[PDB]
Amino acid sequence: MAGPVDNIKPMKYNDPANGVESSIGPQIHTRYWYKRALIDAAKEAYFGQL
Amino acid sequence: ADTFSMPKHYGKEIVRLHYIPLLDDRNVNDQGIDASGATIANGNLYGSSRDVGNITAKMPTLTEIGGRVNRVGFKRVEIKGKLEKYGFFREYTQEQLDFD
Repeated sequence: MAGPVDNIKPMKYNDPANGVESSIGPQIHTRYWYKRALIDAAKEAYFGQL
Repeated sequence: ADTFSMPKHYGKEIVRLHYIPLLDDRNVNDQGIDASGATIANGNLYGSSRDVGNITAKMPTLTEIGGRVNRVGFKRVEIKGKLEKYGFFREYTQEQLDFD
């Protein structure tokens, strides 16, 4: 479920996207953006040609 | 007054970051190992306190063996700014200009 005992507890990067925020403080960006959208293909016609 | 040109596709809010110094009361943290070694809830070294008695009790002292003592930490803050729109209009007729 996790690693071994810490016994140190330094300035970490605990998961900010859900739950515990951070050591330094608030974050600006927590995810990278894929700039190319996913578009479905067009359908096909069988009766129009005839 | 100064003018800042907000970009086009970034909503209607502006956010800026602010950094807190070490010896400050806004620098609350948990990296709080003291001079003898103990996890205390004070990791800013008496920050922003001007009392002599309080000051000469949290000073970082060192022995001949060193050890894990006198840890510190840092924090951050953010600020915001906003926008809005305004406008007004007037209307008239044609005979008003001609027959005045």
